[PDB]
Amino acid sequence: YLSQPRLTYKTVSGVNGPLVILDHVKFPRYAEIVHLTLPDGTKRSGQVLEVSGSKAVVQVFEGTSGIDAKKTSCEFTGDILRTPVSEDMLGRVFNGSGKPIDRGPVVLAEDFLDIMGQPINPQCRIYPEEMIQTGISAIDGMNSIARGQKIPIFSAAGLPHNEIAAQICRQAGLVKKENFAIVFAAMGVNMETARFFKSDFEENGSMDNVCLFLNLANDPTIERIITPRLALTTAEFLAYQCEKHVLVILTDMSSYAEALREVSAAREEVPGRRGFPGYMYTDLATIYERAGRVEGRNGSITQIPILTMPNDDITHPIPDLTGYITEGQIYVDRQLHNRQIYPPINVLPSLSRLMKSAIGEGMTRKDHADVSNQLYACYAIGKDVQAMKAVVGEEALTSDDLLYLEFLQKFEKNFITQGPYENRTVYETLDIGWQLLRIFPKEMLKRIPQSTLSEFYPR
Amino acid sequence: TFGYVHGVSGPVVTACDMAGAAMYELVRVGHSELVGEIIRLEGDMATIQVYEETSGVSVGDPVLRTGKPLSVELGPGIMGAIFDGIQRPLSDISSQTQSIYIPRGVNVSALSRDIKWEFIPSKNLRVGSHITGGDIYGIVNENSLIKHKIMLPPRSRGSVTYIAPPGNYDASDVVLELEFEGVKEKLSMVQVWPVRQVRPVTEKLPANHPLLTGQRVLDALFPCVQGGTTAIPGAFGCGKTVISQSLSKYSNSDVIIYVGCGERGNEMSEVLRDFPELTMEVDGKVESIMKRTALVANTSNMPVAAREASIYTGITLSEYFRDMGYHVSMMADSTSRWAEALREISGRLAEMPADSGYPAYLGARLASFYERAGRVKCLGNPEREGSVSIVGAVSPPGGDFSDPVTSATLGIVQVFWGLDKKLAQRKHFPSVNWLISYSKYMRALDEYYDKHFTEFVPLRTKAKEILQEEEDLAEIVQLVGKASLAETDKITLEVAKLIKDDFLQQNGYTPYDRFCPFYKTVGMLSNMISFYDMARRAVETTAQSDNKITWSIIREHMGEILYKLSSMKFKDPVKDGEAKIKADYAQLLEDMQNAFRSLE
Amino acid sequence: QAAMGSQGNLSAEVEQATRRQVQGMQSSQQRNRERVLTQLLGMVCDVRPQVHPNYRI
Repeated sequence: YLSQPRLTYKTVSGVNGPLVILDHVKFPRYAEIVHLTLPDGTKRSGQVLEVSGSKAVVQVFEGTSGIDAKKTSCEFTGDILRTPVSEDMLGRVFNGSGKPIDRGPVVLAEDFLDIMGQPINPQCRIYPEEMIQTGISAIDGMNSIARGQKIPIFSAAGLPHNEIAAQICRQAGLVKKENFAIVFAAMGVNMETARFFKSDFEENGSMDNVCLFLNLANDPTIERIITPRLALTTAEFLAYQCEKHVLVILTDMSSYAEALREVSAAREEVPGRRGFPGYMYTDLATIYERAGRVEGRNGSITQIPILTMPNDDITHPIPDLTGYITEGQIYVDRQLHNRQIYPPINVLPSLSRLMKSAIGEGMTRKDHADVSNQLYACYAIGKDVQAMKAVVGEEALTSDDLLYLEFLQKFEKNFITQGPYENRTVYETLDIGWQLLRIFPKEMLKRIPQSTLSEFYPR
Repeated sequence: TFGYVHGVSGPVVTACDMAGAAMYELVRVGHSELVGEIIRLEGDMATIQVYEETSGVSVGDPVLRTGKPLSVELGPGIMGAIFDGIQRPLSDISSQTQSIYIPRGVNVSALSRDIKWEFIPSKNLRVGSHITGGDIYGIVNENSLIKHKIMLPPRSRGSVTYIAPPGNYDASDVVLELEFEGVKEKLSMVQVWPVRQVRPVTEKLPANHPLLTGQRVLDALFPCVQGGTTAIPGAFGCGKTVISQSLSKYSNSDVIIYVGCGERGNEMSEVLRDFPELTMEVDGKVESIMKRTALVANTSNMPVAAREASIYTGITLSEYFRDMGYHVSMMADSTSRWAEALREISGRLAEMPADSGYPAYLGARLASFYERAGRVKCLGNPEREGSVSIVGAVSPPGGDFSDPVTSATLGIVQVFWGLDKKLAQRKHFPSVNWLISYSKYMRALDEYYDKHFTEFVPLRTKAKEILQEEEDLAEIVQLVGKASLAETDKITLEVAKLIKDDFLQQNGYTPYDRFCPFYKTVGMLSNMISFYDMARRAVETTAQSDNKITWSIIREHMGEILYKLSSMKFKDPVKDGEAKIKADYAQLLEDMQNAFRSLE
Repeated sequence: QAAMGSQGNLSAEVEQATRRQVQGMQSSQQRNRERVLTQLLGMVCDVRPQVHPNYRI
């Protein structure tokens, strides 16, 4: 606590777009939170971005319209933005500023954390082990998410990245061969989609384990920047202090990146590559890397950042800088979507670098690794045979080629195509895999050891 | 020694009343003592770049000026510790706080001052004797492997006025006192050296002694030399673990330094978890690798100054032991991660970008990095010698070689151990591409090889010729099926396979193949090439008419010889001594020549 | 009709559990209500004036 009376200033040097420049401010802090009172009694929030002597420069969260240089007062809190956190806030819905928008009370805090936090000391970081099943076969039997990795979903604009994200929140959980929570943050979301998330989470009973942050497209752009920090700040409290596993989903990081560029312009910084700040790399790492396991504690944080690829070009700095510091990718395609496949996830370009540790005896099932590798080869071959068929015709194909075409057609129809309300656990996903693999005789399943085939292949 | 904060514009803090400050000096800003550096100066004001978050810094906060620029603290206790890129012990921060986070403004001394080290003077020095820079005046006994030699700091000299007696001293005591021109300097066991400065040596020598790694491939065909510089691609599927473990476990170097630059959190954990579990036989005892290793850990979310400085912190630690007469092998986990950190700082400073957005001086910084490696004659009267090798990895976005960072690196390093992912998918390890990889030290090592082994050089020449021809024949085989093909080409194809299978391929998870001594590597290749020549002669000298030798005849006739050649890799050096393995290889050579002799 | 009833009666059961939880909170906070209030009044009554730490004169 400070127990120091706050100072309120009526001295304003000028106002320039989103910024208000104050004067005669006593020992101002950088990143200090202040509150403005306009002549009409309207209150606004803001944050100090520059303090050059007594000339404090504050960015106003809301619009600066209506602010004068004679009557507007600025109340200083004497501190920076610290988020009230508790276990009870799980099951609540908040806006970007951390305020409730679910008609519930303000959070009754157990502590206050600096939302910027600190990096996790690498000496106490534990390599990812067990798996967190998502319920979506395309990313459980092919590229599973290890309990501690960070694997993004890259999508083009217009693809159902928000519907999949909502499905993961409803279905995700532990393998279960009470301590699992999901923190969901949507940045720059439009009103129709924001309603979708809120209503879909409430109706299906999942809300008890979801902490939802909604930053709407028409909300202040600076609030969009702290939104993912508040989500992770909660995740760190829940995960590391309350000994539980937290799945954090950061939706539309591309909208975050645009908000970050806006803040950079407010500081009159010269834009870097493709208009983005030269520090975009470390800023994404600052958010992304606040995850993983820690020594001596049973909690964990995983992340599934979701990013829209501008112009569907994976080379763009946003997916490029993200992927360069994440472990593999899910990758949602367009061809599968136009073919009316849901989920439209393309297994050939996807990768989960930690899958080798996520799956196996004692974590999922003995045959997990073998089924995945054989299915991947079979799908890749089926696509190759399909390309051949288009040139040589059906009569030019042999029996083995026909089996690969049968697999290809049934793989997409049975294994990848799921529906938004069918929850397929890791064991059902593997059983579906075997149903497709039993299309082939044993001798064609070259990537599955004979011991595995004898145990699982028949029946 | 204090100034005051005048203002904050983000990560940049302007100080006032800071007239007595040098550029690239160090400051501790605010009541949390935030680490930063002074870049621009004007009047009695200074512009400070703060590495950590500046939230909460007030106008009027104190700024503590530290006279030394970014420097590495060097002394006993350096071994076995894991450091941040700016030399902050992570194993002490996590253990003195009971936290999982690195505290903001954390201030833990690089070397603990609560350890009473066993120090033995040289026993050759006396009060009144003359000592110069680089001289060794006593040794600290750290562990069973590495003796930590205490040197007089460079750029210091004079007459010795006090020598501490043998005993237990910590890093805060006074061990040696010397007076130069009436000025008395009190030295402890710890010296400080600016990280951007190159530690002086008496002379820089040519690198002639091989780096004796345990792999048959990446040695016989693509040698590295102590003091040399190489590059290794770093891709998920390349199998880089094989080189890291083989180099750190069994190398003939004395000290291993592993440098992270700014990798994924989980990747840093994998290195930190694997390394402590690695062991090697030394004097017949199994010792932990961490007793002769030092590691610098930096994740992608570490302060950019540390990620950029990490690479120079590592090599400064490397040179420190180089000056002791040790052979040091440093691996930079990803120099692409470093280059990214460097570009970020240039961006923050609003410098004009050059090639692909990188700073104009990218090449100059890389060139001066690698130039610091090499075999040297050390400073100090002990007339000792040592070396630093660099085996830094490159991982450009997209896997392309057009990125200035990989292109510049390849124009600097003399050896490239190009790895591939296709080989890993085929389960062929180590995953060496062969056609892309090269070594430019082959000439430098010709003196060593001629002196000690003689036949090695023509063997490696023939081996590369066979492998290249196998590739050259690929189009002929594809269009022919080995039907309309010369018998001499069939020898090349099938023998090249033998080489690829039972020589260049090595299985490090087997106890007999963990490490292949060079004498075994050259033994294996000698017999395979001798077979090649005998098979070529058997066909060529009989290929005229009437009664000719073909590969089908050779293969069927002496199949036991081809088997014995394949079996050669199973000669376990731990149980079968040098004389026994050579004796068995000699027997195969004789049996082999006689097998062909029976055909003529 | 049975489905609407059964967990519908459980809606009263939802209400039944809710009332019990509120009563619990009311009982718990009473046990030391005066102690928490007393400490708060002490903290506000003790002013502890201080000059800003960056004052330099």
